[PDB]
Amino acid sequence: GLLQMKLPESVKLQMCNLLEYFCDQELQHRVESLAAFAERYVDKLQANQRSRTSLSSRLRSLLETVRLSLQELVSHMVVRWAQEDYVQSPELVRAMFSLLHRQYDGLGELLRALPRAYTISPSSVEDTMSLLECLGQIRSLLIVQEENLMIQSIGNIMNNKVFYQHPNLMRALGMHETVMEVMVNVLGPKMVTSCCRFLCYFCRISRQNQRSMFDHLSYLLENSGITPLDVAAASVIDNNELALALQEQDLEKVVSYLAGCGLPCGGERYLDFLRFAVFVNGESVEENANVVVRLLIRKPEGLLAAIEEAIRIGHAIMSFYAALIDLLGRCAEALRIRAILRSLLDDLVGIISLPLQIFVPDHKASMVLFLDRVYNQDFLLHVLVGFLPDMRAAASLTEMALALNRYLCLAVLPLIPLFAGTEHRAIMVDSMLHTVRGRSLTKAQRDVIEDCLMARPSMLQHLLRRLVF
Amino acid sequence: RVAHALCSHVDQAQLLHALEDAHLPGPLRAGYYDLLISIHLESACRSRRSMLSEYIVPLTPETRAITLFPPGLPGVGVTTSLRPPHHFSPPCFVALSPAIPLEALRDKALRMLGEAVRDGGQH
Amino acid sequence: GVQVETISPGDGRTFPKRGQTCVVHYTGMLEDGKKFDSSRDRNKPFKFMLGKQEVIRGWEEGVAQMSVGQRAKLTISPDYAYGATGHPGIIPPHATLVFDVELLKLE
Amino acid sequence: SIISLLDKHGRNHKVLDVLCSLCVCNGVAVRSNQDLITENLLPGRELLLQTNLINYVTSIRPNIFVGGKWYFEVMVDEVVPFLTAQATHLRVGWALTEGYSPYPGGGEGWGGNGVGDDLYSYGFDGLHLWTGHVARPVTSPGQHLLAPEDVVSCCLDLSVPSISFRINGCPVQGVFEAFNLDGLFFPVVSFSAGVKVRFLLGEFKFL
Amino acid sequence: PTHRACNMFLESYKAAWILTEDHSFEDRMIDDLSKAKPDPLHQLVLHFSRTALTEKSKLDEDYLYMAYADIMAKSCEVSFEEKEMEKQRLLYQQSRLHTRGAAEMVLQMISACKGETGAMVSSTLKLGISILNGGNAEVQQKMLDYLKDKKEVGFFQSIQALMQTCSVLDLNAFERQNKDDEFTQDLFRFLQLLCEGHNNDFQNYLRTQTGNTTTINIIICTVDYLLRLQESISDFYWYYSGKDVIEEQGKRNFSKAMSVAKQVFNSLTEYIQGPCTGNQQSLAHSRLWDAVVGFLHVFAHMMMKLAQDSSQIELLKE
Repeated sequence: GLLQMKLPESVKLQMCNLLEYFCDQELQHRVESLAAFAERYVDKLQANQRSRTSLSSRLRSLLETVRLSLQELVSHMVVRWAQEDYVQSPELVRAMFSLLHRQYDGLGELLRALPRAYTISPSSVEDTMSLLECLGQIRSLLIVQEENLMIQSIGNIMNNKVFYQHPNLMRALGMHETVMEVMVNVLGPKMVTSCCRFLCYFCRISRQNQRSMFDHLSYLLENSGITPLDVAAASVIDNNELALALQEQDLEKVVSYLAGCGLPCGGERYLDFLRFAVFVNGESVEENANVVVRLLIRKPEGLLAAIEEAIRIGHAIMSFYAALIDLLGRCAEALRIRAILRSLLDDLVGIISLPLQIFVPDHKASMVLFLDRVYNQDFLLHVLVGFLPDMRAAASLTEMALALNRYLCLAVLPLIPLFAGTEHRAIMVDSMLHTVRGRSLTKAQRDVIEDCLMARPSMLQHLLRRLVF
Repeated sequence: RVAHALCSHVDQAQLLHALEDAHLPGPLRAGYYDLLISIHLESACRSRRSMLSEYIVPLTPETRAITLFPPGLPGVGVTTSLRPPHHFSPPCFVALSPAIPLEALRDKALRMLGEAVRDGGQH
Repeated sequence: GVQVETISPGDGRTFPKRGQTCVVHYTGMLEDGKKFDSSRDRNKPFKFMLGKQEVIRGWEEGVAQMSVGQRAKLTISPDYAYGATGHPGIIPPHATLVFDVELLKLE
Repeated sequence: SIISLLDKHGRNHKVLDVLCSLCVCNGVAVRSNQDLITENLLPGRELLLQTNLINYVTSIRPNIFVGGKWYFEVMVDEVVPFLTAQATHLRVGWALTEGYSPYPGGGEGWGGNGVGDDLYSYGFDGLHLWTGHVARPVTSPGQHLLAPEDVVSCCLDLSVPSISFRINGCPVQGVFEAFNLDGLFFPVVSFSAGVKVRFLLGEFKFL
Repeated sequence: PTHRACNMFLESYKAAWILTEDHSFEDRMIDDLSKAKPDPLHQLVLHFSRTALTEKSKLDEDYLYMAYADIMAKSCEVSFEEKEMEKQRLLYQQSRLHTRGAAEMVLQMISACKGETGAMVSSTLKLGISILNGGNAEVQQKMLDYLKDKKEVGFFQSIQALMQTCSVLDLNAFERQNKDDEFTQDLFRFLQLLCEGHNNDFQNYLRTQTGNTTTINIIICTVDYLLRLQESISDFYWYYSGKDVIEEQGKRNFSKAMSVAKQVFNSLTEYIQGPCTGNQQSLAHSRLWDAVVGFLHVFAHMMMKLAQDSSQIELLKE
């Protein structure tokens, strides 16, 4: 024999490693037999599934068998190594007992082993394997020309259809964590950005992953002090359920990043996150939004002058004050502080700036939503001046022609004297003529029937006379 | 690309001759071996550690009926899982991942094992 | 420029032509005469299409001179080889290459 | 500058430990600087020690040393040129007992025959010669290497070392001249691999 | 769904139906490490100890160590004499590691934990619980000796920053959780285990840390933990009291906070429980009495709020 034969230690290392291959293989084959047991079991399950529990006893017969001279002589020989020596070389020993533990609880070892195990369809194997090789490329890059290969990986992975087809695999791979580690490593270089947009799109696909990266996001934000932030919002917006779970500290760090910026685009991005941080799929949660709102005022401490000087013409700080309004707009005992928004009507006349406005769409898209969330039919007659841009509507037939389809939404938003109303109603009848994307135009038809519900009525019947034409 | 350079400069076959004799001094040998790994084997394995760790599997017909237990052996050639093949283009000095002999080599090393065991047991 | 010289004469007839995949043994050494390659080191013959520009230019010129079964010493100029760039990690810049080629068969 | 330091200091192992330290970080590495190490080393050949291998070389001589003109015959019964990685050795030439003491276990730049200033030699492609193991490539009248055919033959005039090899009745041009007669001269035939050669002496052919 | 489903079979199989019974192995494993100068298990121990001694500023998760800490973790007149034989069987299970000097190392790792809140730390602490239970004073004294011979400073700091932080149920968390405190429990139970068997020398040494040039009173800090958890309790009152009935998960979770907090109070009880007059001085300087008031308050009302229903008293009991 060989193993039984005594030799000095340093061989012992290698030898036990040689053995680790064995145990590893046993674990592998075990997973595999488990899978065959799976495919064999699913049959009758689909039978009862279409038949619309007692059988289960038979699997019990094979269930206990799964648990397990071979492993025994290994454990024993390890003990012999540890007996007659007082060995040192901690590394050696570490391996030793690693193996030994691999011997004494292959059950639980199997358990920790399972997650990374995953079945795949035989048709799809080719693309998967290649993806594994590219993943192995990135893992080759784990230890690091710098700026291109990684991107090769990136592109290569986006090309894969498996990335849609097996999201659970992609979560199982844990690769997100890897590539993110690369990111951090860089952050301690231009390529970084596409890579980041990669990890972002990766995050996008599923909640069972969006969770995961959501767990990383503070860590990502320490990094976002330097666009990772995009990744963060991608990790948050789709799922309210962990949007609830977000730490305040994320946000304090976000505002902390809002400090000497104002001596900006990075500041408008910080705003963009917190814009995405609450409003979510539906109505912004009162949870997060409250904790946001508590701190909003704290870091800023004639802004309309900065606004209109900007409208007239650098292009950064203006869109900071423009995004900030939408930010304060989407957020909302809560009746106590929700009134403070309006104090810090904090805009008020700034609403009327929107009328002066006609770069541009950010300004309407921010302030209209600021207005609908906090704010009188006659006061609407005061508002009658978004109609400026309805005058601009025919000019499409530039940074403008294509802009109408998002203004198609912005017109619909404020559903919530008289001859002036005949006029801006006739602008809307011009939008009916535009009806004479397109389903959003049907929502504009809903804005029309809602304009009929809203409301001298007879001047509306005059705009309905031009509309009778 | 560096490794290819070394293949130019140390020669796999040279090391293959370096596998044989005891007369070759210890550490230097250790270098020739570690390099023999290094020049070639090391990368494939480098990836392979993780890949084999992954334990992912398909549904090829063997896999649905691979079975297992006797009323036990390990190094079966079934299994598969996945795990990518390692490519190796030979270092052809003409205009990555250098080639080495495969089965030849395992035969060599295995021969070294037998040589290691038949005298190592006698001590 | 190139100065290839024949070693063992072959059939003396069928020189390599366009598109042919030449099958040859050889070794590569420097102006120093230090080796940096050998087909025998891998034991496996090396095979290359002609005119594919897959080779150093001097190999493209000189091997065409070779007949079937022929052995030939190649004195290829660096300008026809890796040249002033050199071969990264292998061949130093402005080094004439010296080969001991032996064609087995045109393919 | 560091490699250059090593070249300044000759063979100091410490510098190399420095180099491997340069190569690699805490785990990661700067591949580029390493490739620079290689281009600055491996092409440079000369600074780092370097290695290869030959096949065993074995010279043969007739028993009698010479100190008139003499002539001898060496038929080539066999050549196996490319067995193993090395091209088969089979140099042939004159020599003397002090500047040529062929120990097979190495010495001189990769060989045994043709290496000495005291030895004078012949073989392979283009015929020609080796002194100092220098390959002066004097072209043959026409041509061929060494294969199991040629009756290669040699002569040497007394006093004057006007050696000139002959390829099977065809002399290999003008060759050696003017050398010391320090000790007796004798004929030599080195070889390698599975090779045989016959002496038509006691049987003359070409004189 | 076919293969899509098959993974679902994997994970289903993974669950409780396969979280098997076979866990008698550890003990015979532990004997196997101690068959046989030094013992193999002891070699494990000095191994991990070596793993501990080295600087890492933070620490390696080292799954291996937490694992063996788990392995060693496996060691658990009818009410007396049978309790006695079991008690001493446990004393053998504890002594068996006690020979190893394990405590040392565990304390070392724990000292190394510094500001960490890692899972492996839990494994360690749980190991400490595995050894210290049953009031093993001998372990406490050999530990203490290691605490004075080494005068580590940082161990107590390690406990302190943790204790300073640890975990608390708070409030908003639940508010969001509509649609680890257990570690704290475990930690401070551990701390109670430092003091059981009433080693007042050790308790005072925790109070003042005389071997070290530095000084710390851990217990002050656990009081403070009791404070903050109490303040959680209180806000739990000022929320829930207006709604009378409590739901379900808040109930059981808050109950588990009461297990924690109870455990804290218990730990204090051990802290003072002997004739430690100086610790009582410390509590003379402690803010402890408010700490009592607030429980008095919240319970004085909440128990009434829970008395509304018999479904509610399975909590009121707590």
